[PDB]
Amino acid sequence: MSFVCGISGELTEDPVVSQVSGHIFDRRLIVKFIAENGTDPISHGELSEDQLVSLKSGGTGSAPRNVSGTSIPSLLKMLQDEWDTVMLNSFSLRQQLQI
Amino acid sequence: MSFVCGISGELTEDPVVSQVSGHIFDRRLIVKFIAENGTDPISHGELSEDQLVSLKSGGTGSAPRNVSGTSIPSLLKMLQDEWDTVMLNSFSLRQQLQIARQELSHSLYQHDAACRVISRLSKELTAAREA
Amino acid sequence: MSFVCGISGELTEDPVVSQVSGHIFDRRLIVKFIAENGTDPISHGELSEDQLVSLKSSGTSIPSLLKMLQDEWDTVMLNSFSLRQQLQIARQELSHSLYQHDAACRVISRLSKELTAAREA
Amino acid sequence: MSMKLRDILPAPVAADEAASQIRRVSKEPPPYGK
Amino acid sequence: CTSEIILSKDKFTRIAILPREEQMKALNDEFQMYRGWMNQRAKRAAKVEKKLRVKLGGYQAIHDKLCKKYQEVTTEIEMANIEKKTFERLGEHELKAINKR
Amino acid sequence: ALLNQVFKSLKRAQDLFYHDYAQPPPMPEENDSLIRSMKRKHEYGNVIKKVEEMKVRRENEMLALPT
Amino acid sequence: AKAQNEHLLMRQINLELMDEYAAESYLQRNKVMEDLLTHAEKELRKTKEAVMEVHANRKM
Amino acid sequence: NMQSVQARVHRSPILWAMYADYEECCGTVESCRKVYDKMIELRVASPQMIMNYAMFLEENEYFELAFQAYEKGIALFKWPGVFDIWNTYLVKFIK
Amino acid sequence: EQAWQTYINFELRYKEIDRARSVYQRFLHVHGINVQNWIKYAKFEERNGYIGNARAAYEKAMEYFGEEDINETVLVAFALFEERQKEHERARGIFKYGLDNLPSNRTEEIFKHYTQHEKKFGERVGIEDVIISKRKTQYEKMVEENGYNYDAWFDYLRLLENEETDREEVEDVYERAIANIPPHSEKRYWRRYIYLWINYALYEELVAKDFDRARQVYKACIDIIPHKTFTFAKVWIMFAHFEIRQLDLNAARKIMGVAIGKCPKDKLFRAYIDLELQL
Ligand SMILES: O=P(O)(O)O[C@H]1[C@H](OP(=O)(O)O)[C@@H](OP(=O)(O)O)[C@H](OP(=O)(O)O)[C@@H](OP(=O)(O)O)[C@H]1OP(=O)(O)O
Repeated sequence: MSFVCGISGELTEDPVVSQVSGHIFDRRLIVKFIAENGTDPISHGELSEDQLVSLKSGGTGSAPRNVSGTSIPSLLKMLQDEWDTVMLNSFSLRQQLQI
Repeated sequence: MSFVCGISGELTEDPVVSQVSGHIFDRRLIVKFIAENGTDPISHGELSEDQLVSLKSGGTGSAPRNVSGTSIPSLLKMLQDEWDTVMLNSFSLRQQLQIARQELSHSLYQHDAACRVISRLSKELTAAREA
Repeated sequence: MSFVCGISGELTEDPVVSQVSGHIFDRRLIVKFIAENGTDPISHGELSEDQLVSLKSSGTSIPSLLKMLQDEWDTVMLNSFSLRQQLQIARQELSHSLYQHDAACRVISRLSKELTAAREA
Repeated sequence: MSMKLRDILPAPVAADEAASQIRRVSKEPPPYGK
Repeated sequence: CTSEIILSKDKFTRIAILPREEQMKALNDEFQMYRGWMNQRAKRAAKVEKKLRVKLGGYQAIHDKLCKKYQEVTTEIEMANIEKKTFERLGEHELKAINKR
Repeated sequence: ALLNQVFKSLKRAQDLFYHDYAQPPPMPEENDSLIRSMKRKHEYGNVIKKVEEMKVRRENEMLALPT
Repeated sequence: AKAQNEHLLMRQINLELMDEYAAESYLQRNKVMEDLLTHAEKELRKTKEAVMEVHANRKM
Repeated sequence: NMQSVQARVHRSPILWAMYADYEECCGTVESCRKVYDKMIELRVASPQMIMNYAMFLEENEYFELAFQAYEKGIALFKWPGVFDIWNTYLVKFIK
Repeated sequence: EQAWQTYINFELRYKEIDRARSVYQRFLHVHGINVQNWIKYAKFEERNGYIGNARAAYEKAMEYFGEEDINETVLVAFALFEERQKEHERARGIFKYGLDNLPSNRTEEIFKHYTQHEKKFGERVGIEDVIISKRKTQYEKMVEENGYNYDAWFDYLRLLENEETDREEVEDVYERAIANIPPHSEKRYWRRYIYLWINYALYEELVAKDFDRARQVYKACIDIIPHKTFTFAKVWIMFAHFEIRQLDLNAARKIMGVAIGKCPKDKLFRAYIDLELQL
């Protein structure tokens, strides 16, 4: 059963749902959110780590490789180029929030 | 809606989760299932109307789904799968090297086989002449 | 505490022990070993995923961590290559040793037959 | 219900075409205006 | 021994006993041997890669087109959902204006 | 010390296999296959959906499902 | 040079496996991607109608 | 198109009997068996041809193959025609 | 049923055969609880020459009926189809697979086809295996009907001894046979039953060569005969001579001594006297 995390927008191998919202999350991400803010990330209700229901069906399988991803150094090249886009996207958001 | 019911095999418009469940159910499915069965379709836990919670999407802040296929998690995942494979390969190579290296160390008779040949031939060289 | 996996020889974040041997493994490697070989990697006894017992348990810079992955990956692959190179050398030494043994058996056979002639001259 | 007879026994002889088997005019008006 | 034994002068030799220039020749040819094995593999890898690039490029071009379409559609949905909520809130303010006028 | 006997034994073994020295070290068939089998399990596990697509071609245009 | 020989060897194994399964899994990926797009276009059509209804309710 | 003259022609009991006789003469055993076994598969063989086939294998002393030649003949025909095969099969086995 | 068969036959007269195939597939959905519809469908595919469909039809029929309630008339039909193809390795496999899950009751059909199958191709090892194992289960049917059928036990024990069956199985079969003590307690009925013990002592002495266990066979035998009503002098004689083969005259004399003491009988006196004369 294919699922995606509401926090990151990526696939998740371990989907989980808060009792105080309908939205679904990757477990390690939402726990860190709860650990800082103690609240539902979308409904802003009070939330605790025991108010989670585990969507323990079969998680999303791996994406296929790109043809350039068939080698370990080219995966490291691909990982570096991926990271630069993620960093600059995060930088674009804080610029956009100021604007 | 893109969630497919684990029982009916068709796409939901009313997804429901309960604390003893794990596969998704429709609201219009589970309530009749509670009435006839009273029983979880998959785990056979007891079902009650307070357990069911319904899923929603499109709330404020919800991140856009990454569709580009590449991602940092998936690359770190497959790099981890490479590492697991290479260590299990290296382990079976290291095991085979240990076995081969072990028996060739035990098989080092060459110097002692040679002394037996010397002992045998020096006997032969006397046996060849006492006749 | 630092725990070392018997398969990888490296630290693990999730140490696991197998009751069939008492050796410590990374949970993910041993499950993949079981899922491929079905055996204990050290004792060769039958092993299954339910038999594992769990043991108890900052960043620097992203280009720096990526360069650690590069240098570390080259080290792991250097290990994998040198194992294959050393394995063939072990097989070449072994086949030579068996050839020395079998040739020595031919010599000892030959000489022991020739030594019968002195009893019938 | 998954394997037994289909997967145990061996294979038969061929992947051929019987083994592949898988269930094996008017006028038109001229156009508007013209 | 695996560090010490390298061929020279058409024989296997102890690396430490050779003249320095003979060590350079031995290590150079040892280097060129491994780079030969790399080149033999790399040309084969490039050959299979080139086949995969043209074999899979059509599936990739379809996925690339769908990504551009999907980004356009979801950004349109984003703006439309914004517009729904303001016009709904504006519709409430206009309803109060009706009563005032 | 063992080093002398090791050296002489290795040197003779290398010399006997001298014509093979230019060949790269092999990958054993057991080791090559266990890499591929792990890759088929953990990476290409989506082949489960390949046989479901093959199943769909059997369920469409063919016989009855169990009762 | 020893390390690169293994990276190329693992590349060969990956490419040979990729040659068996990429053509299907890419087709499988594209099918899911088409499902996402048609679901998103279904949402786009639904919300465009909802936006036009608010204009009609206001105009009415 | 399956023109009936050639399409029938391999149902050739006169000709299969002539072919089998030449394989006894010149074939050696293993080719001769294939010819008779094909003649069974076609259902061209008479009960006389099953008994001839068994007597060939018996005269070669492949006695066990003779018994199955009878057995396969018994699968081919039905009563009364099997009766001579059973008579020969059961007495030959019994001895 | 007859409505679908008439519609199928209608399309066959046109030679529409793929449309006729559509009718069968719908026919099996409604009716397919009945095996014969599947076998007739597979025969329809076979005779047209679609044989890939015919394999699929049988294999789906087995999957349809399941793993446990094996509809084995399908399984035999599937086996014999593959036999007709010359798939014969498959045909053994189907028969052999059936024998396991079917083992007592339904195998009676399997074995008659399976033994015909092997009668060609089995010839050295396959014929004798299936016929003996057929015979073995066939004698066990006779024993389930009547454990008092001594002639079925003797014929069964003959088969297992010629098999050179493992000793513990032959002991279990002798001890099952022996427990069927005649209900009449008059010697006219025991005359066949008593050799069911003597054969056991001969097997233990000659084949198992466990002389200390052949003592127990005779003691168990003599503890079962109703001596104060009649005796088998054969038993007392054979038990006496057995201990002489163990060189134990003291045991042999005790056996013959209690023989005369319990039931003084002419055959005992003659045997005891002839023994002491030889001694
Ligand atoms: O009682 P006896 O006059 O000594 O006769 C015995 C005895 O016959 P009974 O049935 O009358 O006892 C034996 O029979 P069993 O007690 O052993 O059953 C019998 O043995 P068979 O039944 O095996 O014939 C034997 O005959 P044989 O010695 O030929 O075995 C025969 O002895 P006679 O020949 O002296 O009558």
